[PDB]
Amino acid sequence: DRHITIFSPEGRLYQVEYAFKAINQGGLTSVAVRGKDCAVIVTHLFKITENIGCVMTGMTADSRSQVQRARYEAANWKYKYGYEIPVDMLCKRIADISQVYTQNAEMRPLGCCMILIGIDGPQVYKCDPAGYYCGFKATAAGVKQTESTSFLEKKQTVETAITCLSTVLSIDFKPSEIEVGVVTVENPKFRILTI
Amino acid sequence: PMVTGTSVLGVKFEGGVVIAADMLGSYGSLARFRNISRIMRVNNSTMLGASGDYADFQYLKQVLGQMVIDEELLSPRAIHSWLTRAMYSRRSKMNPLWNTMVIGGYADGESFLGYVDMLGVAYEAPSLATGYGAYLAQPLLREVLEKQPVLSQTEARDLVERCMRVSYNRFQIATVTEKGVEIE
Amino acid sequence: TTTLAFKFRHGVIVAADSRATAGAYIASQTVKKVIEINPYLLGTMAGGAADCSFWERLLARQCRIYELRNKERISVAAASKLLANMVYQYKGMGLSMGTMICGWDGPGLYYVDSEGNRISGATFSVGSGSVYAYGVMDRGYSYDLEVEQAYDLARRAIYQATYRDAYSGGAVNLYHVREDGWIRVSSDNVAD
Amino acid sequence: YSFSLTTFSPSGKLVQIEYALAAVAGGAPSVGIKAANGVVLATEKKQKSILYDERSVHKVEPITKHIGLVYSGMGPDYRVLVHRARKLAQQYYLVYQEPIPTAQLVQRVASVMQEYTQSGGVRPFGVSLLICGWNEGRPYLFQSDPSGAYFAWKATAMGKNYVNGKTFLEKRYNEDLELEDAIHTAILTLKESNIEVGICNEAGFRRLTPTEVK
Amino acid sequence: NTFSPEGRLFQVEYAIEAIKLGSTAIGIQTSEGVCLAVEKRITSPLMEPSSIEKIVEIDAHIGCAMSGLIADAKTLIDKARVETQNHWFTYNETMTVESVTQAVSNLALQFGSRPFGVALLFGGVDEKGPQLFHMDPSGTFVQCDARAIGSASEGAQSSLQEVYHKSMTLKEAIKSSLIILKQVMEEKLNATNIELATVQPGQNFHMFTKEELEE
Amino acid sequence: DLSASTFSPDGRVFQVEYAMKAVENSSTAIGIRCKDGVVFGVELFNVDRHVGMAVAGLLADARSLADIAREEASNFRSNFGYNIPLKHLADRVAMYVHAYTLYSAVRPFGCSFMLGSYSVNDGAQLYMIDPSGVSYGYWGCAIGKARQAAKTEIEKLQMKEMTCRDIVKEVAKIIYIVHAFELELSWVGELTNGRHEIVPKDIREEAEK
Amino acid sequence: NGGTILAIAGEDFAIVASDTRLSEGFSIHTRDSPKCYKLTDKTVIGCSGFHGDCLTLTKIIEARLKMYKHSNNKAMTTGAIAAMLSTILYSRRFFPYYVYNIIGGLDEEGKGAVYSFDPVGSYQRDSFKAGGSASAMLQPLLDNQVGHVPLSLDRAMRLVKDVFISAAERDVYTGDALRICIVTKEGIRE
Amino acid sequence: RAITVFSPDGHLFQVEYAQEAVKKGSTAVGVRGRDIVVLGVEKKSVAKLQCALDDNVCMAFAGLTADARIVINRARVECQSHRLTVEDPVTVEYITRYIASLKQRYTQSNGRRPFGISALIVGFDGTPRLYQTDPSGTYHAWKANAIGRGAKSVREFLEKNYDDLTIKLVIKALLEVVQSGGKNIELAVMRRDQSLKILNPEEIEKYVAEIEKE
Amino acid sequence: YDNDVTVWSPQGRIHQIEYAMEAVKQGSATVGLKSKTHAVLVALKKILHVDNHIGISIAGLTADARLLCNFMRQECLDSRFVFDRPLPVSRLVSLIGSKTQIPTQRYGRRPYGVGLLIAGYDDMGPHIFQTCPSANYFDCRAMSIGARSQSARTYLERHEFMECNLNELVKHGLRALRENVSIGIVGKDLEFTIY
Amino acid sequence: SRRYDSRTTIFSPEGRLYQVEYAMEAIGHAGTCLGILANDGVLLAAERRNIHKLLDKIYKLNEDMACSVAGITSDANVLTNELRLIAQRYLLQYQEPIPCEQLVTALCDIKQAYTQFGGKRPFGVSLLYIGWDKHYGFQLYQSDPSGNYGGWKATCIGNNSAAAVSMLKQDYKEGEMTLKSALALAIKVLNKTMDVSKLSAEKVEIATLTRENGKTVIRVLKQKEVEQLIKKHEEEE
Repeated sequence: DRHITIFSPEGRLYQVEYAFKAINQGGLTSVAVRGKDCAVIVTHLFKITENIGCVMTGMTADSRSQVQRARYEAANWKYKYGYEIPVDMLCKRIADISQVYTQNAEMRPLGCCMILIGIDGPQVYKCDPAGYYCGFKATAAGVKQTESTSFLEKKQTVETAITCLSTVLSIDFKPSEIEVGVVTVENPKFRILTI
Repeated sequence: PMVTGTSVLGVKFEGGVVIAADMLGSYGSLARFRNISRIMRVNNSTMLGASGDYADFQYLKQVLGQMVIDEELLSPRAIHSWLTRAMYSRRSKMNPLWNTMVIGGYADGESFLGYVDMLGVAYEAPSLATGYGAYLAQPLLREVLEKQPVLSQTEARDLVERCMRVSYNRFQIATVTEKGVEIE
Repeated sequence: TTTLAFKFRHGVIVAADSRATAGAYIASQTVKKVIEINPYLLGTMAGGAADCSFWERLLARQCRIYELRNKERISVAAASKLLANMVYQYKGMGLSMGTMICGWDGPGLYYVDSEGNRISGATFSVGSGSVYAYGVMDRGYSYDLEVEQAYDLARRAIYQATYRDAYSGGAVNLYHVREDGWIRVSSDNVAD
Repeated sequence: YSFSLTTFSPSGKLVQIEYALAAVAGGAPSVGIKAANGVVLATEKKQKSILYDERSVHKVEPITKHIGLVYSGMGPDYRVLVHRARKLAQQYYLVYQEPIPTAQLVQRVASVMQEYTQSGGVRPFGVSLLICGWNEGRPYLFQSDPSGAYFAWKATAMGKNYVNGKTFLEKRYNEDLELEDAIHTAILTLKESNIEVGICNEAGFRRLTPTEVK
Repeated sequence: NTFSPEGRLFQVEYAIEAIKLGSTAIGIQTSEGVCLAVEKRITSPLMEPSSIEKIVEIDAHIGCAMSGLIADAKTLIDKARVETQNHWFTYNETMTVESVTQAVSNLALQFGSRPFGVALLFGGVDEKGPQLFHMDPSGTFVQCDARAIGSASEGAQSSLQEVYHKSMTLKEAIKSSLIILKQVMEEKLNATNIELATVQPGQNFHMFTKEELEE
Repeated sequence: DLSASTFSPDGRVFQVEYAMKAVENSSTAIGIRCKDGVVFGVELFNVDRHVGMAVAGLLADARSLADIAREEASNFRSNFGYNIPLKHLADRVAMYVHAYTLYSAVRPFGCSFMLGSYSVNDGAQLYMIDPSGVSYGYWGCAIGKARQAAKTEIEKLQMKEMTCRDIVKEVAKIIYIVHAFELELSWVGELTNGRHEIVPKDIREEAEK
Repeated sequence: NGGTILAIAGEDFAIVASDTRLSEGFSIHTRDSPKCYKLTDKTVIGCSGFHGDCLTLTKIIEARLKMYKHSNNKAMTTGAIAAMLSTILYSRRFFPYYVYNIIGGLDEEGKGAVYSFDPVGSYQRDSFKAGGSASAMLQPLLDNQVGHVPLSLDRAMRLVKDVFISAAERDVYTGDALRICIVTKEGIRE
Repeated sequence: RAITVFSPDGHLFQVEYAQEAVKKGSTAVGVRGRDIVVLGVEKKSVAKLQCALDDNVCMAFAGLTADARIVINRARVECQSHRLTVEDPVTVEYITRYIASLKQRYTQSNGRRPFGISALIVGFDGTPRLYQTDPSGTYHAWKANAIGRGAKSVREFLEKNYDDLTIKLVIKALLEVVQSGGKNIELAVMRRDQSLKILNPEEIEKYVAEIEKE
Repeated sequence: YDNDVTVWSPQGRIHQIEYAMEAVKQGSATVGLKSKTHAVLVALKKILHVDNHIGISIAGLTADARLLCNFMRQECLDSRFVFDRPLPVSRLVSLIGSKTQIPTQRYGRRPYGVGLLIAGYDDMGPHIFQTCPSANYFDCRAMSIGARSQSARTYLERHEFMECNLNELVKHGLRALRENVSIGIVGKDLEFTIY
Repeated sequence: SRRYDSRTTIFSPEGRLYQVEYAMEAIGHAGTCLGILANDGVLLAAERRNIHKLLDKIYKLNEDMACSVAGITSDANVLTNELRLIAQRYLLQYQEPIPCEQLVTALCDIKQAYTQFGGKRPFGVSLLYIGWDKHYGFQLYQSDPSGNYGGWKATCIGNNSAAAVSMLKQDYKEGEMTLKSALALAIKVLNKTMDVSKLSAEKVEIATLTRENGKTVIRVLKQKEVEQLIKKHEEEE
């Protein structure tokens, strides 16, 4: 009913939204900003490809499966084509396999929001356990995600992200708490900023 | 079969097993790898040398190391026994290994020296010499055995030190010792 | 490796020479070719020695599974047919033999070659020496035949075959499948 | 699993498919008109947070040289359905060597959506999608729905408030109308219920160019 | 599949209950010979009096009575015949009753789809002489001396308890089944209300003709 | 909620947690990352010669994960040559641990186990793997029954410059305070040369003393 | 490769004697090998043809007879081996085991058993058989002095012995030390 | 999933339900006439807008015919396959054994349900044989049997009463007990080597009218 | 509701495994003790020849005992063939844990509810190993399984058995069993045998 | 896992499968259809599901055989696909056009397999087969949505099948019809079944199967002819 992925009488998958609520209960609060020249992400940082990274947000265990799948597909791209998979193509493909969880009632949605960053200019894709992906301009996903989105809508890039996490989680950080990853025009190499 | 070393010897010393072998891995008339060490050291004592296509030695060196490494965290006779299973199984598909290996190991006062032919023929023998000494070294081994029926620490030692002079002289002289596992 | 068989009004007689060979060396002269499957029907062995044993062990097995399940006898027609099918599958594998199904049913003699040639005649000789065995066979054979005259005919025809075939030596081994079923009618010598 | 999650109700109704039709009732409105120069398809999409992108995932995805799709329903499901629709079209091109007839691609894709109303362990596709095409002398406007039932149309609407959108399409429009003129009824029927648009004509399938949508 | 909270499986114990709606069957072992016996289990009069069968051959030396779910029995029976002939083909000796029964026990609870309801009584005179192995549907075989299987069998078990004899004579042991089958049955036993089969030490297994049964 | 594929409405799968409870019952293992080496103690499995493992949670299941980890170390040694790094081993075994959580049919693991390895480049590494497939590095780990109860005394320790040599006694000491106690201890540090091995019996007897 | 096997049993003895040496081509490699491995107090099996196969075959025979010994908990009959081994040879026949094996298990009747084999399976109870390389040399002679004897054992030992003296100085693949394994009711008598 | 798991009763659910499913079938009377077999069925439910497995074996299934043909097809493949393996044709008994084994199989299976038919397999050997087979996989020889709706009452009608005369039995059971139907009834005598042969309704009037005289 | 093998109890562990323990109790008792000379199975008639020097004693349902045992024989032959030595007992017991492991971890597959006592002669000195219905097995100085073993265990705290040899062991094994006697002895002098 | 499975192959304690009963009831939701045999040809009237203005069931199984699909549309297409395959495979190896009775048995085998095993939903769609097999001439068959088939001289299926087929019981006289009488009765019953007294051209469409000059041809009626039959209807009223 609300246990096997099937439609409710409202035409709504229950298990999918449960997976969104599981992302919110993952307790982490990721934000990314697409500058013109740089693509900050902040929170679980990953290097899916040397030119591509992403931050999963949700269930901790669940993140690693889709990280490995992302590396599998990203590597397989270059194997059949021979150029970096675009951030759009990678997010598209991972979204396409997250739908498989939803189409099949056997297996369950992995609750991890996937904020990709990387230059194809800079890209900030979102992915949901729904199988929905879209390019945002300044995404955030997590617990205080809505409270951050307002501050993003109101809106140096690194500052946007860090002041956003500071103001929105309403806490002054330690540098170890905020892991930050930048992908500058000149640095297509995924790299943790290291404030 | 691709590049092939030859000339592996083995023979026991009372409380030890000398096994010497030269270090050539010739491919055709050319001696392409005048650097290969063919005497793997299996266990705190026991060891295999190999004389046949070297690719097969690499395969069985990493695979025999798999069996020993597994079992350790779970005897020469056993290694030869399985080795006969491995050489045999590859023969059954007619995809053999070209390796012919002597397995010298001191086990409980007994110097087992197995010989495993590529086509899976197997026996223990006290004075084993694999190819090119399987017609040349072999009488030199026996001539000592025709006279004295056993060989001492010093006897088999000097026997191999001379017999290897009877390839190139660069041979490593592995020596199982009551302890086991030496190489010179 | 000669195994004559013929049927007449008082039986089906199946005689066989006992020599078996590898090269021009003769390993033994003791084999009884007419491998048993059934009290009242019997096999033969021509062609390679191991093949006939094995196939007729499978045959004996399948005839037994059949007689238990169907709860009736397997017939010479059916027995030869299951046999013929089973040897066909191994056609091109060189599993060569000249087994024959014999037995009283009227009498049934069906020659069964390894390539699947299950033919029903009445008069056969199978094997290397068959060409010798045939010529003697026709000359005495009549359906009007006594059990004794037929015994002599089987023995003469085997005796004349072994006399010329280098690879066939050993004693004649009659089995007579009369109405009731087979008996070891003679195992008697050729060196008489 | 191996057991289908589609089973009849006591009077013979496919409950899960009916619920899939409820999922079609959601999703932003779609609209499509066969005019006589060429079909147009258009859909509401929204800024929503004002941080979105509009060229990222069009609901208007070309499928084949002159076919396109517009969906209403769940967006995630569309992304894979399109993939199989393109598969059928390219596969058809290597076997038959002509871009596949509009009616045939709609049929084959309908069969894909039918398979899950009989297939184990899978739910039916929520997405319903207009499939608009033009071959030979005719513009084709099709509607595939969750059960894999499909219909050709002269004008049709999907998503939220299709119920009134179709009503406008039968009175505000009929017969024929020059392609932008039959886009007039699109932009004004869609108005009853940001926006993406794509047109067909005979000029290679096309997204109505953004300066001219304005 | 579910081990009950009280240990033992469900479907098996339900299969044991299925035996209770199966024919009564004495499994006499005389040390001379084997005497498997079973009530005809006929109830319907235009149902044939000589085509209904309860006891089947396996080898020439092993008979096999059955009880419980009659249809289910024939699968395990046919596979037992295949096993015995396979033994003959590989080793030329006939398969002894202990292993003939064991092979069938191996297949008994292989449901990873549902357990057989059959109780079986192999009787085969093998070099040891008479042997009589009962087989439970729990995948348990047990050597026996006298076990009677089926529905009124519990009373046949206890009746057997007084009359079981050290050694035993072949004909006398047969008479025991002929008397006990009148008790366990509701009707007065008639030779068309039993199908007896016996194996004397020297003979190959014989279904018993009816005329002999009246005596 | 009772089947693994289903999510409870709030945001978790309760099956995984019920499987987690199993290690909350079983008695404390305690490994301690140290200036060199990880002294596993559990009031042990040679995963590889390189790697040691200290299981907690029901033992039956724990052995299968041990055997898979031995397989994983061997496939890595064959395909790549070089002895497996623990930072990759943890992640691989943890991935395999994770797969169960995702499908209804197989049950989540009961175990949680700290594998550890001293190696030259990495130095000591002490990773614990949860039955969820969440593996993290540690400076100390202690899991089981006395779960935070052991953690207060490994917090009392300050290994960062404690030698492995104090720790071989200290693990047993922490075991004694949180705890009759059968004692087990392991040394993997550079004196043991990365050979996963039980403590020498005299020091182990002294440690219980 | 090859080498000679011989076996005779009349009365209780099943004298399975064979030369030790194996020759890979001509390079006699060990002069100490037995061809007549013992399997059971009664079972002894000569194996000539191909040593590499002989090893593998006898290990398969030993494994299978132990499986039987578990499966029936009854000792493996010599007659069971005669019917069993032939099927084992047939199992790998399209790639065949180049092996000629002579069986010597002690019967239930306390008598000798000899079972000749070929590479595809021809078990033969017989009063004697020699297989292997020198078999052509030994069969007519050995047949003549053995085939109204009560199977005299002392003269029979000399008769087994002498023919291998004769084969060894005639055929170049029979030689060195002779190993004999009589099988009597007291057990195998190596 | 195991379907026919044992009840706590010791019964099998699907099997007993299948026993009640053949009871809804029509009254497939049969009797093994000493001369020749005769069999027949009834209740065609004529709106007026409206088997043989061998030349020996024939079948008169009762139950749900939807399943019954599907059983007989596999049975017919089994007949012909047997004629190629043994030289002679299949005996009626061997057919009955296979059909009974085939029906048994689906109870012990994943996802299957017992075939709801109970076939009156019939056939010459030249002695008549008149088997019943029931969903359980039990097969019993009979000399009279009738399976169907009200057929049980007919078997009892036979029990107290048991070419023209065997046909009189087959008619009498139906034209006395079941509703009188000169077309509903379709008896077919099988002659010794003539294939099971139906009659025209007027030829059936040999007793369909003579019973009106009796 | 934990009537499935896969399911874990909110309260605790898988209930089918626990119910498999109770499956052991309807089978008759069997006692395993040992001395350095000989291992001692005593079974209240169940002893089987697993190997020429190993024998199991079943308790519980017979079916699972034979299934495990048919595997045991093949596994004993594996070590005896591949490596040419007797199988060491402890390794075979480790295989029992591996084969019993699969049902507990999987669905639709019930546990091997037989409890076994694998006595064997061994080169480290004879060992006996109980294997419980879960994979878990125990090295032990002495042990008892089956019905009423608790009385039999109680006798053993006061018990001498590692010193006194096989005759006296068995004399006391019968005394332990009182708390119809098959006996299974193996030792350095003699192969496993069913007295 | 399998705890969800509702079986849908189960056998019920009332002794009649669930999905089969539900399949019968699905068709009642399906719109009216009827086929009428004659001694020269076989008609198939069918009613276009709604008259809806802006939308711009019978199929070609062969050129000598055709089907009407009633119960549902999405499933029907797969049925028609399988019918075309079976027919054209039979035409492939036997090299003669499939006899129609056979083609029906084949599809009904495929249907029956869905009830019998696999735990998959059955096709709920009753079909008609109009055709002219070589061996029997013109024939019409109806496929129940569980395996069955019944050669019928006239039959209706869809909404009010019962009233319509019962109306044809007495209104279809046996063995007298020239094709003209088939058109008359067709138009009658389809007229009487709807609450609309007469029917519009966007309601009926009639595939007449006619032996066209020694080459049998199926033809959907051309709408101008559909309206002469309807225009005749207005005066038949």
